[PDB]
Amino acid sequence: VVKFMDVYQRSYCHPIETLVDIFQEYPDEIEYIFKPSCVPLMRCGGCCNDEGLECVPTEESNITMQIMRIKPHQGQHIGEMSFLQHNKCECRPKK
Amino acid sequence: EVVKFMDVYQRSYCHPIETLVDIFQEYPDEIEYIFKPSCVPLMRCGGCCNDEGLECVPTEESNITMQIMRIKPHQGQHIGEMSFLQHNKCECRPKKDRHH
Amino acid sequence: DIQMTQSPSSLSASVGDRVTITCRASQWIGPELKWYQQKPGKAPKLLIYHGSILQSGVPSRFSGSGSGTDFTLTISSLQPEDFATYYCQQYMYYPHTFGQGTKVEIKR
Amino acid sequence: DIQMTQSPSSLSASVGDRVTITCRASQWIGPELKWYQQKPGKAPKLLIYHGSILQSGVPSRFSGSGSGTDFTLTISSLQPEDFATYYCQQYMYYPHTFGQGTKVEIK
Repeated sequence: VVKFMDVYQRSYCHPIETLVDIFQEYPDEIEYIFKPSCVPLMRCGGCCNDEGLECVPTEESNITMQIMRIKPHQGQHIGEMSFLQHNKCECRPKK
Repeated sequence: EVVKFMDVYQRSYCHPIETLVDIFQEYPDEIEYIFKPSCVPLMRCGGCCNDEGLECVPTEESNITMQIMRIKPHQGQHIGEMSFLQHNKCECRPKKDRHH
Repeated sequence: DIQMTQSPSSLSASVGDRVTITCRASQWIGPELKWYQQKPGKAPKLLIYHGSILQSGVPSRFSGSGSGTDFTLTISSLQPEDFATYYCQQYMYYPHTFGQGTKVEIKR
Repeated sequence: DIQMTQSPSSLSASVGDRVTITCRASQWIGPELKWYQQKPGKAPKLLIYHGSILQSGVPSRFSGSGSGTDFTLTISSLQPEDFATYYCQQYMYYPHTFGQGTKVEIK
């Protein structure tokens, strides 16, 4: 059994490795298929346990990954793509 | 530096990953209590199979027990044991949808 | 009941000084701690909740830090209207419990 | 280009026997490997893709395994119709290279 305290601490608003579809982060380019189709990024996750608060990023940075870009039939190539990640997260009020 | 292609693939390829799941989703029937924490950390199937016809799904499941504070607002609370579903193994299985 | 040990009981300070009040919880309460300002003949005024988040309309010279068992209220630069008694309150478990308060007095 | 090395080159087996065929890739190709059955003067039939997933309508006695560099195709109980040549193909990198093939023969 996991103690309530550790449950709370572990699920409290923080940066957590999250698997994000590339088409979300780049919905303008439908020409290419991406591979892999999803990447692992640190993003804000968790609960604040207050109805009027919400978990939000307060420090950001860019990370760069090699992704295969696939033109359906013509060909493919591995280039660099940059993605947003979250370095620090905070419970802040909604409005 | 720059995450090499092979590593991006392997780390994103389908597997069980710690995921933050809202309790009200896992128990949408319960009406009187409010839960603290409102969300829990559970190993769950996540990531991409890299094939439109395949999807990632659990092949091995289990249960884990956690202490969750159950609050009747303005009245009181108790710390109650609650069990949640986990995913131990994930595999890329073909979808049920008709082939496109 | 969760016991809140506030300290110190009483301070003397001059306008402009930096003031540091502490509050200890007998048991873990996460970040769920509020700080109140209390002046004669008024109801207590909420300054800070969730440990560190300022209430709307509260000067930025008030800050709060800590999580779990040990907490701190800081006033970066004391102003005349800041002389008062300050209290902590945990709201993790019912019943919500208070510190005994810190009385912030003018130096003579 | 990825080099696919398939073994054995040929093999003789009896009906009912279990048959095992291997492919090695020269570098990591993930799970993205197909297995084809090719009979003389016909179209190659896709048996398995993504390393271990049966194409629809392929009997269950066919199975696949592996990820990375080392893969295996197993036929649990051999049938007269299964005597053919079997090819592995990788589809991680273009061009999609093949293995030399393995001929499964009657005793």
